[PDB]
Amino acid sequence: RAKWDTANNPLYKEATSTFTNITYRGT
Amino acid sequence: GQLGGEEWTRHGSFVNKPTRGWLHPNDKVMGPGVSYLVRYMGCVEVLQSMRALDFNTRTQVTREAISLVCEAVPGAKGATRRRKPCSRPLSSILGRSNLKFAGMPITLTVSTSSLNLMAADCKQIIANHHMQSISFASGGDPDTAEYVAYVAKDPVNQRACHILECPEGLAQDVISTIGQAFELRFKQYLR
Repeated sequence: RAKWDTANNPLYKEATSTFTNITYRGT
Repeated sequence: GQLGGEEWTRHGSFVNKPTRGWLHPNDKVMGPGVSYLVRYMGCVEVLQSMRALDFNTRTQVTREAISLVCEAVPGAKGATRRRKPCSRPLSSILGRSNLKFAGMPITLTVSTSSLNLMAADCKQIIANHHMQSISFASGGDPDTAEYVAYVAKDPVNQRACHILECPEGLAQDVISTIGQAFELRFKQYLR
């Protein structure tokens, strides 16, 4: 399936930059 | 019987001087540690990691925390108050949003092998003074630049997203600082 997100509404939707470095996961 | 428990004394400063010819932030991050003004505003318990989460999902779960927190709990300068009362966090992908720790002044402290927050409430030092035990950090200059967040190994849960209010620039600052500080020993083999 291809939407964009898993689900979205006033509480919950993706909108920001969240990351760090190579500590927990090399992404 | 009672044989051993916990000794509550968190004290372990990293001291090593190859040189002190650093710049303002670098001097601290390599020595004592830089400090930014932040406000503990809500916490979301995430039982997942970037390893396990989807590219959008991990961004969504992080923003979720910052979102329902800022749009419900006190501290936020901009809220319309919209909380899904009895429902899932975002897709029950992670643990759950716990809007309990909101309204506590803290200090983002960046260190070579530490990333702990000093409670400006005069309580104590929270988070973990261990770089290898973090996960996410939402910041920079996005839509959410007004509210910052960091996800690390939590003292209570396995991992938690902690949202910081009143960044004043800490968003891009701490992100760049922590990133480039650790980057001093960042290998190209990964990430």
